[PDB]
Amino acid sequence: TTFEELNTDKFLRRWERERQEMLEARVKMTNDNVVQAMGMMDQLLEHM
Amino acid sequence: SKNGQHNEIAACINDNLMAAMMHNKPHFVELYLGFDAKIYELKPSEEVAKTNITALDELPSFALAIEELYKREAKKPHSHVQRLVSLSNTDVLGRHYRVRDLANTRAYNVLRMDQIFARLVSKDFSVNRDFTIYDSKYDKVPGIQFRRTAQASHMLFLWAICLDRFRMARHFWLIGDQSIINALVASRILERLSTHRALQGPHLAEERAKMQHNAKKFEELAVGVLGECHGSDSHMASEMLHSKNDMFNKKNAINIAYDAKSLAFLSHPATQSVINADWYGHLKSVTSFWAVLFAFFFPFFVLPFINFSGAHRLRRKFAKFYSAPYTRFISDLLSHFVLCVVTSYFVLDKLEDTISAIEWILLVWFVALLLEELRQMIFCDGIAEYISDTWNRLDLIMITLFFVGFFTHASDPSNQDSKVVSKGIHAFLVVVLWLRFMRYYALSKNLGPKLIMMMEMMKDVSTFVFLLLIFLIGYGVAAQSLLSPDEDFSSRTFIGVLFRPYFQIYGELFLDDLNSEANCLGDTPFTECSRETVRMVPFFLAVYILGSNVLLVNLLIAMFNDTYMKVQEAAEDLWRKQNYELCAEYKDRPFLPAPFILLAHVHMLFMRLLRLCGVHTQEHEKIQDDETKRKITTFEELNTDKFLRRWERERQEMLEARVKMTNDNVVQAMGMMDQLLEHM
Amino acid sequence: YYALSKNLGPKLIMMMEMMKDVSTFVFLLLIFLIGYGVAAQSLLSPDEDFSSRTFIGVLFRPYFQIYGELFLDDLNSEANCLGDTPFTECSRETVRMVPFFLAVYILGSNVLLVNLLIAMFNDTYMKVQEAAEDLWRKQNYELCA
Amino acid sequence: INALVASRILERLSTHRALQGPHLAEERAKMQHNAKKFEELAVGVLGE
Ligand SMILES: CC(C)CCC[C@@H](C)[C@H]1CC[C@H]2[C@@H]3CC=C4C[C@@H](O)CC[C@]4(C)[C@H]3CC[C@]12C
Ligand SMILES: CC(C)CCC[C@@H](C)[C@H]1CC[C@H]2[C@@H]3CC=C4C[C@@H](O)CC[C@]4(C)[C@H]3CC[C@]12C
Ligand SMILES: CC(C)CCC[C@@H](C)[C@H]1CC[C@H]2[C@@H]3CC=C4C[C@@H](O)CC[C@]4(C)[C@H]3CC[C@]12C
Ligand SMILES: CC(C)CCC[C@@H](C)[C@H]1CC[C@H]2[C@@H]3CC=C4C[C@@H](O)CC[C@]4(C)[C@H]3CC[C@]12C
Ligand SMILES: CC(C)CCC[C@@H](C)[C@H]1CC[C@H]2[C@@H]3CC=C4C[C@@H](O)CC[C@]4(C)[C@H]3CC[C@]12C
Ligand SMILES: [Mg+2]
Ligand SMILES: [Mg+2]
Repeated sequence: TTFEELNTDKFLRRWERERQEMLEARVKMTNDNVVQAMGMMDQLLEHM
Repeated sequence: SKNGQHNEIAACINDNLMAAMMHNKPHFVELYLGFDAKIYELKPSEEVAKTNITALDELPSFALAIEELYKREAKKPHSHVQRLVSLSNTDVLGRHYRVRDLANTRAYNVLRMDQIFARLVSKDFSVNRDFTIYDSKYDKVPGIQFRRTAQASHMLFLWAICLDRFRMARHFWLIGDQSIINALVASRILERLSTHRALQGPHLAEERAKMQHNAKKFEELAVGVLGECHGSDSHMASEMLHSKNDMFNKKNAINIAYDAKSLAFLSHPATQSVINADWYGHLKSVTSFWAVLFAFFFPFFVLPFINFSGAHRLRRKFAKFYSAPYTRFISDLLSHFVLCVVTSYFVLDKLEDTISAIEWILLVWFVALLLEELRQMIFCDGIAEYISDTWNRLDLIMITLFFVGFFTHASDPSNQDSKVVSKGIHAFLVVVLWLRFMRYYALSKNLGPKLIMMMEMMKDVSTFVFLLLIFLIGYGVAAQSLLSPDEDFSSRTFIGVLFRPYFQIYGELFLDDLNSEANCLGDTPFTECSRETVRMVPFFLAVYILGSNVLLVNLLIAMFNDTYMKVQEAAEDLWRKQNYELCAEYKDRPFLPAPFILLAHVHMLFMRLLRLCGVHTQEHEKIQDDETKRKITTFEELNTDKFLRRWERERQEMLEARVKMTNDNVVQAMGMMDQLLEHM
Repeated sequence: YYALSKNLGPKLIMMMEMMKDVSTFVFLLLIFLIGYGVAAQSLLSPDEDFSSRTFIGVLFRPYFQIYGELFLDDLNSEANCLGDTPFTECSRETVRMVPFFLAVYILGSNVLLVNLLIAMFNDTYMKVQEAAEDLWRKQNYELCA
Repeated sequence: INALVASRILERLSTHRALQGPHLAEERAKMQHNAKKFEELAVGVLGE
């Protein structure tokens, strides 16, 4: 039971890591990050 | 807008919007719509001369502006609009078969285009125009502004669907109302427009394809809004699908969709739920095909059949069970099956010296079918709709064959020759009867799509028949001349050219028979013959079966394989369309089987003579209230808005859109970065 | 006992799947077979009482003509057509329509229905072909169990 | 074991007797899809 729970946790961590290396997820992550980058850029220009 | 210059926006918005429509810039048409662009306030560039027609003068200004667009588009070389107007063969007011100065200067008026599109959809689609709502006296009324937009949008919508501009069409579709019905109408106009008669040419091919593409997009729209309806309130969505619409002559939406040949709309769960609920009637959907048949054979063991919906309960239960279309289909199947078995027995068994009892039973049965066919002809939408069905063609041919054969036997029953000729005609009757029995295979998810595939492969055979005749006639004339030379032409020569050559393509070789006919006397088949020319028959044949059995038959197998992949992918859609056609056909079918449908026929005729005529007391009228109609329209607009918001959200999650958005955003990020470094 | 093999095993599962495809074919062919058989049997032997031989006659040739075996010499003998050309000098003019009915029938049977079944077989093979390994591993367990 | 049980319930649920109708077709497909996902889970942990 302990071995099975540990391997369940290992699979899901590995599954999440594998799913983050997909093209769709990386493009989605890149898009949201650039939007957040311009928010930080707006904050910078205000400070200037 | 922020600086209070809204009046200047409103003064120039109509011409600017007009210019945007002329120069094919959809993004600019949306931009303008919302900043007070009133589609009904358009003005023509030139002034139209009076034409002494009360219909043409009663038009609004926005009405001459849709014409000017058609004239500008039409004056360009090889424009399909001018060819369609010319091939329509109508006058200036849109009246059929009535085609001067009035016919050429105002050939592209909105009323004439409305009539052409109305004839393009179906035989019963009429869009009622009411231009009077554009008067200043109809201004204190609350909701008119919506009506004026919707009507105006509709006219522009029809123009934008015609020139195949999907984006402007979709926009004007969004401005107006009856979104689902308008999308189906748009799909129908693009599909009919894609073939018609003017666009038939090879060079217009890519162009017609575009139309079909556009067609697909619009039904996709029609499905989509509906889907939201199915995921917002299923029963109210069902009420919308059962709702009688004013443009078509009180046809519901599923019938409109079937007439528009929209397979995607018909395959939708909401549409299928309405068709399935109508199909099973007041019978639980989970009732066996076996259970209903057994209950048909055993009506007093049917009390425990399935949850449904003294005297007024047993009687009510019998009237609901025998009023269901599924039960009527099962009764018609069994009845037609007995007709096939009994008629097959009748043709196989010997005819008597007088009209036998089984012959009289079949005579009564086919009159009853003839009366049923006459009933179907009177109670339909049209003669063209009836004759379109392949099963109606098969039933008319089978009734016609039986009566020719019977009268042939009945003219002289004590005659051997009459019996032989009559049985010869009745052979064709039994073949067409068993072919007509395949109609009841359509309920099954395996057997149904296969009939459609069979009619498609019948089209492939005809192509094969055209290709084979070359080999068959050429080899047959050549081979028949080589086998039997110096013989006068007769009917036997014609039978000889066609018989063996055709049957040699199925692997049956007549080489022993051809050896006997060649008069070649030897253990080796073609050596010791009287004439040396007959030794070339095995060679001609050698080429021929290489051409026929190996090349043409296998080429047909390849055509069949393509045809199967084609009807295989849309087997589900075609089965769902057949599902509707079964449901529609059995709603009006009297329940009693075919021999016993004479009692039902005389009962309906007696009822018809009594009611809705002299000394009548029975009349039914079921008209929907205005409240439920306004509920369906508001619900439909809300679900249209929900679909488009969901559609935009889904389209922004696509890979192409996200990559495009990411690219433009990074470019803007460097612009902001340039501004930063300058500040530093 | 073929199920242990990686080639022979998945093929039995495919055979039971194509047995299901035949049953569909049987339902589609009966229409042509019974219709042509009743029509052809009536044209060949008219004015004869119904018996078990009539029933054997409707089913025998029509079924065996779908495999390319033509009974044209036998049908010529049964039609009582006395001539070098097979159907000209017959006693009755109705029997000259047998070669035509047959002409439609084998076009329907040997060219259209059999090849349609071949297409169904091709789909069935692609279907059990992709999961041939999975089905073999399930048979592996069933042998083991 | 729960993932296998989930796969079994979705596959049996996908046909059963109530969902037999033509209009529930897309719906049952979804079930099968879900079924596939859960056995994928059952395989995955096992793989670890
Ligand atoms: C639409 C299809 C199914 C119907 C075809 C019409 C059939 C039933 C008709 C058309 C021509 C007819 C033939 C015309 C003449 C003769 C010669 C006579 O001595 C025997 C019957 C025979 C051979 C007829 C049999 C029936 C016949 C073949
Ligand atoms: C290109 C291919 C499909 C050609 C079509 C073949 C058809 C037209 C040919 C092939 C075999 C032919 C039949 C062969 C023999 C006979 C017997 C004769 O007493 C009457 C005509 C009849 C019944 C012929 C009618 C026409 C026929 C059916
Ligand atoms: C270009 C294609 C058609 C190839 C041509 C080959 C033809 C012309 C050949 C192939 C087989 C040949 C036949 C074979 C044998 C004999 C027997 C001989 O005693 C007379 C000629 C005759 C009857 C030949 C005639 C020509 C023939 C038919
Ligand atoms: C590899 C394959 C395609 C070989 C080609 C087969 C050809 C060359 C063979 C097959 C059958 C043969 C024919 C069989 C019988 C005869 C009758 C004889 O009196 C003259 C030759 C003739 C007419 C032969 C000519 C050659 C022939 C047509
Ligand atoms: C629509 C389809 C079925 C085509 C119809 C073609 C049928 C009706 C034709 C094709 C071949 C024809 C037969 C060919 C030759 C003869 C011989 C003649 O002395 C009597 C009629 C008879 C026996 C014909 C009857 C009609 C016939 C069977
Ligand atoms: Mg709307
Ligand atoms: Mg009919």
